[PDB]
Amino acid sequence: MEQKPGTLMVYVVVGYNTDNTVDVVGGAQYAVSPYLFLDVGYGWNNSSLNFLEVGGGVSYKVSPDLEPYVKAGFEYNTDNTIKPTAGAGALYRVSPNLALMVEYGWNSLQKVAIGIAYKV
Repeated sequence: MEQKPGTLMVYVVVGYNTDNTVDVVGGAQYAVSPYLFLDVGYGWNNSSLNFLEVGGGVSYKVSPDLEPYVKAGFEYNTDNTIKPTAGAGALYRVSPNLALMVEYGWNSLQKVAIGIAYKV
């Protein structure tokens, strides 16, 4: 199955990086086509480092319960640094309004992030 183009979802996730830092990221994923989506988000890392994240990827629905996705983008850090990031995750629908979000991502720095995705 496909995405519904125009679907807007606000998400909030907590990510645990391999360097023993922790991110909290709030943002949105907007499906622009049946399989592509844009991703924007503002994140905070517990090493005192805010970043603006912009990117996107591919996503489809295996079932009404599972929606895998792969994504890549860039994190515009508050150290005036720009770093590339990619992710691989899925959304597990738990209500018509809500979904559980899990994502494995890499930046030689890897992270696991869990959170929720609210469909607006």
